[PDB]
Amino acid sequence: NMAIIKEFMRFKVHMEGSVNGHEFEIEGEGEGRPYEGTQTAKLKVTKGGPLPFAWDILSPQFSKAYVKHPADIPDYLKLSFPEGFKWERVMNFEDGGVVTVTQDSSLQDGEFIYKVKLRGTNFPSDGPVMQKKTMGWEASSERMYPEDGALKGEIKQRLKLKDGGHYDAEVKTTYKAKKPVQLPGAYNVNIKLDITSHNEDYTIVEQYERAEGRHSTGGMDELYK
Amino acid sequence: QVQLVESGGSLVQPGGSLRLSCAASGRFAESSSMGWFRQAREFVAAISWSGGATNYADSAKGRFTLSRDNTKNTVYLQMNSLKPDDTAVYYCAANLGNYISSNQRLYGYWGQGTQVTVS
Ligand SMILES: [Cl-]
Repeated sequence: NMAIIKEFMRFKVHMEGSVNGHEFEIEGEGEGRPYEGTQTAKLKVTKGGPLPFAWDILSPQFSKAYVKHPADIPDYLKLSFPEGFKWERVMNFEDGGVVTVTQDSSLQDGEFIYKVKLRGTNFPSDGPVMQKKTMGWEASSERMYPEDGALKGEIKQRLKLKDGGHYDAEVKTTYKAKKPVQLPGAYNVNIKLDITSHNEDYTIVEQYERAEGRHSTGGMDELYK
Repeated sequence: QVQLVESGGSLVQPGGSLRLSCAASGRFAESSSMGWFRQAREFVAAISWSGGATNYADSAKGRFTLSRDNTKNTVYLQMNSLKPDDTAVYYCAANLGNYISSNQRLYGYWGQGTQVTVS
């Protein structure tokens, strides 16, 4: 009973990282409804705070078990549990900033356990990340496809800026089950991540995400599966 | 696609035992987690696609056992200590999301049912 995916699941997360050489750690806890595609988390900076950069570059690194999938697509990442999966991401921002991430996901004692390692580099001094001028992510579409025995996703991800401008990243992620799992074909995932509350210096932050997979081929019949 | 074919329903005596089967076929049979529901629908027990996790409704725990032959994508529900009120049509259903709990709406593929009578 401590090794299955219930309709309500909690998670714990630890992140160690650096951005432009500034080392930090985060610990958090979350919860959500994996088959509905919804989740929330509360994150706390436990080393290196206050962070001298925008929280928003970290927020997408805190949970793909909580994606609502069509009934006729193998839910590769759910299927990988309890052992779980690993993911690796590269984000290329339009001003030369780069974020690379690796992550381990497992199911232990009835909760998901996430361990994240992050390296952000080359953010410019007069850009919005190092000056905390961002204001959350627009909804995204992640184009998923199998490749080389893993599941890949690509996103053109748009960060809102306080001045009404926008700031784009190109993102690629590899998601790989720890044991062999049947891979899906290509499909898309619609995602929206919100920061629902935070303290003044973003050392305590609450997030919400909704994510839903959809077929990208198959005509009307493959809609709303 | 996943197709499910059940077998094994029979008449047994009170206190008796039976073994039901459900064979999954189709492109996603290897990824099919299978759950049994009975309709006199109510959850009975389920087993993950890998055969490695099982979950039993309260009334089934300790007297029923589920197993999976991964080479045939077939599951077996061994029912012991059966009583008249276990009489029902037993359905097996499947999902591709590693779900083995009681919400029937999370199983999108259904077998045809098999009749168990205890009397
Ligand atoms: Cl390939």
